[PDB]
Amino acid sequence: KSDFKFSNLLGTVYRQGNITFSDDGKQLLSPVGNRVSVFDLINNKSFTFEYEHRKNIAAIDLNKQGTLLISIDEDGRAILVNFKARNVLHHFNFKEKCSAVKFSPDGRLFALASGRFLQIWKTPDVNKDRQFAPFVRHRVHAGHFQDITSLTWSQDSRFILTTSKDLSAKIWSVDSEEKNLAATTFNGHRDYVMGAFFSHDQEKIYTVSKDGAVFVWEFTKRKYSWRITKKHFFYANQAKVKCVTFHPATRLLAVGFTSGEFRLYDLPDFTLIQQLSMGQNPVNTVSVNQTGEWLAFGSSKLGQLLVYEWQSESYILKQQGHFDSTNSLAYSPDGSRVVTASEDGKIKVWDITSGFCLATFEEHTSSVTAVQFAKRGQVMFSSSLDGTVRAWDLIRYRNFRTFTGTERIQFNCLAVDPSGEVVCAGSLDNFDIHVWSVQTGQLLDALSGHEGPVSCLSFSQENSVLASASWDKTIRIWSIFGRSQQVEPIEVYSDVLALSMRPDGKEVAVSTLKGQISIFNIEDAKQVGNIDCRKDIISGRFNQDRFTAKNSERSKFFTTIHYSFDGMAIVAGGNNNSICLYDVPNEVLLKRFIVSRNMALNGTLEFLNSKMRPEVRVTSVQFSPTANAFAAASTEGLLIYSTNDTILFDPFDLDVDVTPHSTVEALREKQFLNALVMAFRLNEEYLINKVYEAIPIKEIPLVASNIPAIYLPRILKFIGDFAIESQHIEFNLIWIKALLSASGGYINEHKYLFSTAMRSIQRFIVRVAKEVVNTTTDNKYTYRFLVSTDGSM
Amino acid sequence: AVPSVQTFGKKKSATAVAHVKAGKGLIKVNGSPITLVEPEILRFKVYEPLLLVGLDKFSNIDIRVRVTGGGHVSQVYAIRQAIAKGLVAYHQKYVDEQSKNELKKAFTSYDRTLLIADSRRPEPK
Amino acid sequence: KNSKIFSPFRIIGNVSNGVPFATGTLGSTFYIVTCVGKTFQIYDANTLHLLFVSEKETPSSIVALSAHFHYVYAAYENKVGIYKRGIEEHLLELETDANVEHLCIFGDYLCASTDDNSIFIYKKSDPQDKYPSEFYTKLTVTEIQGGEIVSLQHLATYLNKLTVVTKSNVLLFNVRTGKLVFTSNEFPDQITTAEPAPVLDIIALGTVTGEVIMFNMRKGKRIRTIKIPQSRISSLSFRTDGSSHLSVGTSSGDLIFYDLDRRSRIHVLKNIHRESYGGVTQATFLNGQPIIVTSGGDNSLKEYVFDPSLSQGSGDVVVQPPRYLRSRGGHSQPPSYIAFADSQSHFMLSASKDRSLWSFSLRKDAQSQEMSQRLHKKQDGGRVGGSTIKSKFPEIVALAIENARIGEWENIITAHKDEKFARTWDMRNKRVGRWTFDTTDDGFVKSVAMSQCGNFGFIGSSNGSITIYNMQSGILRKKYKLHKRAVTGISLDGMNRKMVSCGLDGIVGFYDFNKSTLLGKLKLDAPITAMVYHRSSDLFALALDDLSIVVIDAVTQRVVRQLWGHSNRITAFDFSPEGRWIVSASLDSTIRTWDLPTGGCIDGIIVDNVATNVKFSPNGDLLATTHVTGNGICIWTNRAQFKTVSTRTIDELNDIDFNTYTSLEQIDKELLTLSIGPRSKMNTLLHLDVIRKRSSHFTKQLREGSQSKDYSSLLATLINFSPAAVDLEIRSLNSFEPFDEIVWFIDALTQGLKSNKNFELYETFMSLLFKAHGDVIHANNKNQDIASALQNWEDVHKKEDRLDDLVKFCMGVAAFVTTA
Amino acid sequence: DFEVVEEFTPVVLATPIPEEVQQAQTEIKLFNKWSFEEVEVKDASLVDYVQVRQPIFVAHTAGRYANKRFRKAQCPIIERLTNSLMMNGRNNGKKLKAVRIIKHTLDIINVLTDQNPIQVVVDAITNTGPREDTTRVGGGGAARRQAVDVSPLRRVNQAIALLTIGAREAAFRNIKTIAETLAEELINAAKGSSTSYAIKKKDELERVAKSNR
Amino acid sequence: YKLDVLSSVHFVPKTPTISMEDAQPLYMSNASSLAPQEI
RNA sequence: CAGCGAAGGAUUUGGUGGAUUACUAGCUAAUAGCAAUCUA
Repeated sequence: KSDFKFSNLLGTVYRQGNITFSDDGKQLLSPVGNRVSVFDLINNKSFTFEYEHRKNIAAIDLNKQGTLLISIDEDGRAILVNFKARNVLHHFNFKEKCSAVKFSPDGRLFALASGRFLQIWKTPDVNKDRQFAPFVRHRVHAGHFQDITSLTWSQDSRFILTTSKDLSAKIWSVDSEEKNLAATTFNGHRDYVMGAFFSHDQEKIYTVSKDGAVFVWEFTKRKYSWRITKKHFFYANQAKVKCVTFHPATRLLAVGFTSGEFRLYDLPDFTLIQQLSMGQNPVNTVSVNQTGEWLAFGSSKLGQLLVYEWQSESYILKQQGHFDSTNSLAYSPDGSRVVTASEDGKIKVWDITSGFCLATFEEHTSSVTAVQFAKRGQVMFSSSLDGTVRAWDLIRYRNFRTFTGTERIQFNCLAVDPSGEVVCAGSLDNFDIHVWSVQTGQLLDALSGHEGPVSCLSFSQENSVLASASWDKTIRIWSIFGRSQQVEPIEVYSDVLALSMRPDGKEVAVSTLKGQISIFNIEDAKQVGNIDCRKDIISGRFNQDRFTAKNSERSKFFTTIHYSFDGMAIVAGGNNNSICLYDVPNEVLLKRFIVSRNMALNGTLEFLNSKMRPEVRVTSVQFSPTANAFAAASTEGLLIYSTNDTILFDPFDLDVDVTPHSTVEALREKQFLNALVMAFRLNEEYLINKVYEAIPIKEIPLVASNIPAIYLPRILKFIGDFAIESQHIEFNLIWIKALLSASGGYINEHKYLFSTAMRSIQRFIVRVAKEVVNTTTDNKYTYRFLVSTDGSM
Repeated sequence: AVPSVQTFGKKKSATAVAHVKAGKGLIKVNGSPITLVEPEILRFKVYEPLLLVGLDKFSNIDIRVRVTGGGHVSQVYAIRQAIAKGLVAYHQKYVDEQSKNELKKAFTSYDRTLLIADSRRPEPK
Repeated sequence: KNSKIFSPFRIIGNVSNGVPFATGTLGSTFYIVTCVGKTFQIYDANTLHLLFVSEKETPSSIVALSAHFHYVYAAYENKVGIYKRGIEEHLLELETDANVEHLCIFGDYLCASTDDNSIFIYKKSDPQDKYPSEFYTKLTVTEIQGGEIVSLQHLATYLNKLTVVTKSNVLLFNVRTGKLVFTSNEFPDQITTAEPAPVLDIIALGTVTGEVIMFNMRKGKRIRTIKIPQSRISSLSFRTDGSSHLSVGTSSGDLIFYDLDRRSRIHVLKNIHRESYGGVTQATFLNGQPIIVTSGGDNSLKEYVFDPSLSQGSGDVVVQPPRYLRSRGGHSQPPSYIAFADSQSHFMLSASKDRSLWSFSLRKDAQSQEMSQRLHKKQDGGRVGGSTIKSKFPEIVALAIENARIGEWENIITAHKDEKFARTWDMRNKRVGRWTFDTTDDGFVKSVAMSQCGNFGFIGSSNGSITIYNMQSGILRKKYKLHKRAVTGISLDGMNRKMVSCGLDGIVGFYDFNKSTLLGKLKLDAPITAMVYHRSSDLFALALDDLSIVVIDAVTQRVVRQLWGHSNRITAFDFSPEGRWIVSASLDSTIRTWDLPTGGCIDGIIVDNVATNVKFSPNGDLLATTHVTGNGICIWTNRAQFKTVSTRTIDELNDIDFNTYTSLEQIDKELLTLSIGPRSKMNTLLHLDVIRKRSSHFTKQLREGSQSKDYSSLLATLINFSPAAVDLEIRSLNSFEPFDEIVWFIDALTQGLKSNKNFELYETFMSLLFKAHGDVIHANNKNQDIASALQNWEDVHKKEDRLDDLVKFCMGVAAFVTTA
Repeated sequence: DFEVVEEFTPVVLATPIPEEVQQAQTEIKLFNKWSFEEVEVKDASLVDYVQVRQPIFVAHTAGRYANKRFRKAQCPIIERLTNSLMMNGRNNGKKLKAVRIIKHTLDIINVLTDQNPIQVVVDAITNTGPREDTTRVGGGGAARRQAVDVSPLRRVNQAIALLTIGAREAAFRNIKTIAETLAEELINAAKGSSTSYAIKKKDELERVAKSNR
Repeated sequence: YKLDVLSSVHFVPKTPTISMEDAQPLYMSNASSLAPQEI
């Protein structure tokens, strides 16, 4: 239950730093703020590393074995991570701002540009155990006079070519015996040298500067001593070079400027292969694939990330995120994608597994305040500060409906019908609730009776009663449908922000400004029970303010709460860097999550070092409708916290004779039901999978009819989280058919137990199985046409 | 100099101010004891903030209530509201928060009108 | 015994052990290299930061260590190791079996004295290299010439000579010619220390009776004598900043300061270190500086500074006494209890037999701080009792930290040796708290716990009674009386709903906590010594008296595992943070790891000291053990955080031993099965034209499969290559004169989807065929070969409606069951 | 065995509190006399409409029950009896007089039938409420009645109404008062004696429904 | 932008062939996403 | 007054030291030198 771990970070495909590819360039590693995201672009998936720098990261490299990563932040706190185990190996503090870090091509050394010293360390093994000091220093060279801007290793890991703000570039041999081969310095640029590369044969050296000159250096005679043979110029007048890279094998120089324009050249002849623009913001990063076919560009101001193949002129992806400006989120009615309403005025529909945005919608001319799904993922409603609620078909991607009032107000929250006839929206300057029909477009009603700004709205999903709650310290329940026009006001102790509604519509949980979460019975309007949450809230100290984090009244309350789908838990977040979840029977804190440890954000540290910034805040929390997770719209992105059953041995009434050995003996002796319930009492995912695949098709329905009723949600949620990605489609559908036929009355009379295990199953039937069935159906009908009709002339 | 706490209990036009502080255990309404609060059939309406949580909460604190306005039943409802939320506020400020919200849970399970009145009315249908 | 889960990382909390440290000087800064058992540690003397720790543990204890500029020379059992930045550069094996026990380094020479009164000289090869490396000669101090060698020094400007300080004599060797130049007269008492003065050719000798001699090593006389009666002299140091002071260090822990110019005694720092641990073991002035670094055997390293004089004209006669400056320290006795302060594995609380509670940092050793015992004020205003001469609290039996409400109120609850109340502490303030919870039955505190709401603390007395106090306000809330003998374990649920107590009468009581009922009581077969509650999985483990570990869950109150194998009393145990393993340690000098899923012993370590405490980190990072000897905390890292270990039992289905199940490729040949690959490949193939608008071997294998009537290699190549390659191979298939390549592709797809594997890909390959050149198939429809190939493709493909009505049933009934 | 200590000093207050008043902190009884536990509703379909599961100290809960439809199904049935007792033009508003005569009638119910008077009045409700009735199917006013069933809230409503107005007319000009006539009515309705106005009226309504069923 | 960035609490940030069209919706490989009534 | 109460108790304040981010050493013209010195 409560054992959530940080899974993913949706939104924000790039923040600051350098993009890296893999060696077999399938994944790309992107520095999001202090995490690192890794997007696998072929196997369409994505993860974010769990570890966390304390400032924004500025350098990334992983060796070409793929086996370990090193990430340096913007004051030199390096972190060495095991890339396969996903666990951090060492924390090493270089003392000043490191501009670049690079592993050697042979993997065994890495070097980095810390200030004006090039320092080469040698890589610790991944097979060795963790030591107190795993890095052993090779050397530290100081020949530059100002800060080094770039490294480049040679093809053999033998020379290293560094570029500085000082107007030179230098070549250093790795070992001392080749010191005479590499002792030259390369002058002649008017500005900062942005890059210095070898050719494929390491005979020519190209040095690209900030003003726009690329110099070709050759070991010629005018003795032989590294002349400059040709200077080529970009002649981009106002713009200047922001990032350079070179693929030496395909002779491809890729250059991004401070105007969004990037050009890519075939270098020793200097012929413009292509020139095109990311946008208007500067191109902060260029990176290239190992085969040189993909170019990943990152612009840091809008947080955007291209990877673009330059042969077939086409963008593998275009993915722009939102730093700090995200007002709301909503899970799709199957937990496959999250819709994000963001303050720059747009809707963005992010896939969860593959961490990318599918569609974006810009028809609001101001900050979109709320999104909400309806009609089972077919329609999606959003309300913004420009005065409009509007509806979005997620099939034809059209804004088909726009609802305004008559009073020119700005809407801050909405709520739709279950049977989506009516949308409803509340403002923070009008004290009314606006009730629109969705079929026609008209303003059906204006509900009046709050004496304070309507902070939150929610329709009960079962009996369709409206619950609004406002800053006049009052939650209010409106019976709209069918001749009632009934109003029931429940007073509460302080002013309310974030009401939420149970999945059965029985109760409503409100968050108040005191710091509490009160839970009320709707039909008999009396309080069922409250949680006192203002003492398990982490409220950090800002830098500008002159009052301690203990005595602050800034963020000791929750501005967004949400029920779990079994109705038993509440996740909650606010303008603080803790999100807390509770179980509402016992009113006790299950777990508290620190949403950021970035010291670049403001409200993170409670105690500031006695030796504006974007504050940290969560603006919306939601539980996943299909699989045991929650998304939180922080300032860093959409933090996705999820459990997984691979770890955490948590049995269910095992005894001493219940053992993996006992389970495989019962499987080998083919008591299949006993093996299945032994694996359920182990609650071990590999054992459940092993027994599940070992049961034959002949006796799926006998086992599925004899499964005990306490192990029913376990086998249903297992079949869901297995069958989304497993290939055994007919096996999983046979099991689903046998379970629904044998015990599908228990499910119907215990709806909210199997409310997230059944939504995960019909995330498998309509999303892989129905697509396959559509393909075979179209093949059958094209066959019947192509052989049944007359093609003659 | 003493840890003290002041709360208010209201029904229609009665209003009761309750001062709770640390002491020996005496509960006094309008100077007279609590066992004199007429109309004597609603003396248990006055008593139920004591009997719902036990007298061992009141064994270390002394309450005094001053009740003006209203009528007989509005004054006993003001008294019981003032006593209840005064005990809650004292255990908030000077005893632990766990006993604070245990008291809030007990009073709210009996009736939350011990703690929150029904105040602004009517409804214009 | 080497392990396969945990590997040794460091032993934290150690600063010194009373080997005389060495000082070294890089440039104008100073470092201080102190021995901690078998490693040394380099400290930055301007701030006492830990720069370096030696990379490997030496095979025995380091016994004499010196430091020139970049290099540190550490002598242990037989040999001298030359270390730079911790990493060992060289190892000089001596040709003896005698233990090397002194050394000096001057010039190209390293001179190492053994304990059989032989001296080994080692020489550089060429005077430009970094350390002395080659053997040169051997010197011997026989019984005629002098006693046991008590020090080995080189006083300056002495061209390749060596002052050897024996117990009675002072010899002077020429170490190039191997000669004994000068042997002094005897000394009437045994000399223990020597230090060269910054005066030219003067050494200072310290005797076992109380006198400092100032021997002039060229005249052969003694210049002066300083008498400190009944004090054995253990250190000598000289001030070199224009103030001629000497600092002697006395093995009753005293540091006495003398003016040599005006022959007075400046000041005495009394009890600067403990006499019982050696007194002041090495004291030295950082040269040119008024700061002196002392170190003692009580695991402590201090600095004292001389402020400038307070008289503005006299100065030299008004010498302000030395004051204290920075210091580092740890426990002076081996720790008795261990806990982790937080889930981040950053701080760990640690209590020792020297009656101190330290908070040690696993990230940066400067952050280690002693929790203060300065009591608060009484709550009413009365007086607090106790002695006026303040001493530390009795040594800590148990503790329990739960930082849910941290900074808010009291946070740690701790139980001391043979006293009837449990103190509280605040980890945020790093100090004691206002409350001491009594047991109320005149019994000593045998266990403590506290809930994870942070509101409640639980005391378990030796007369069998659990008392539940509030941590905020410090008063008794409840009191359960079930046991009659001593309660050794209390814990509570993560939801404050069921508590579990275990006493050494061998009954585990299960109580409801909100209601004050008991849910049950289970009688085991031995007295229980220790409980550990794994709180997420609700499984608690008991160390019974019959040397078993009983793992029992609190939900259904059954013994669910029973782990046998320990040979003596189980000292400690702890759960893995995922709750899969349990690591125990017992008085048979062993540490075992048990996989309680399978119920067997994964790994065992025979460790020479008995491990008295074992704690996992609250993440899966580290194991922390605590042994009988050694003032620190031994730290291990689990290698199973980076690899996966086999849960296969030691003594003295490889996927099921490695907890995996690689899902088999297809379960039955009559079952449809998708590809082992991404699900999106079907959609990419079906719509890659519009996707991009929004953004040969094949022919030879096809022909060879048409010969052999087996297209398995063709279909393997098709399932292998990429969507652009698939479209570009299907789009070029010779659709013109006899139509062979089309019909070979069609009955290849027939042979493919007869096999019920990759069938969504075979379906999209047929869709791509009909899309690319289904117009030529429609054109020469009624052609015999292509019509028969499509006929048998439909013959196999018409058995695909099993999937259709299967997903129709699942969709319709799932919708009906969910909604209605 | 096992015992919990949860008070650690005998609680004494400076204001002296009566011994039965401080005995009332272990169980809530109506008027500190009549226990609410082991008071069951011996007829199902009326449990969840006669409410005896939150015990009270007096029949003067001033809560608001007339602003949602079935909210008066959880007013305690002693207070519903009290509120139905204070109705006619003479005795409107006089809830303290109604509470006082409810206290008197429960005292004399117990002194006549030595059993729990809350159990007696709950049995009287569940025996009085008619289980069938007739509506007048109109046809423009064709005088024909059709038997309908009757919902449990209407059964509790009409039960309290029949009992209270039977006590009024039985006390109309006899020597007995409303408290004594209501006691006789509740006792006879509890045992179901067919000597009460209330269950004679129930038997007439049910018999007419059986007739023109 | 500038008047509502100073009238707020929380922080608000601020030829070749193509500007790559980084922001673009409608794409789960949809081509004819029009309505049948629209056609 | 009672009570608390070990060769005393309370309040206030100045200075210094250690933490307030996760520990790979100083200098320079830096593949090495110096650190007693870079200069003939």
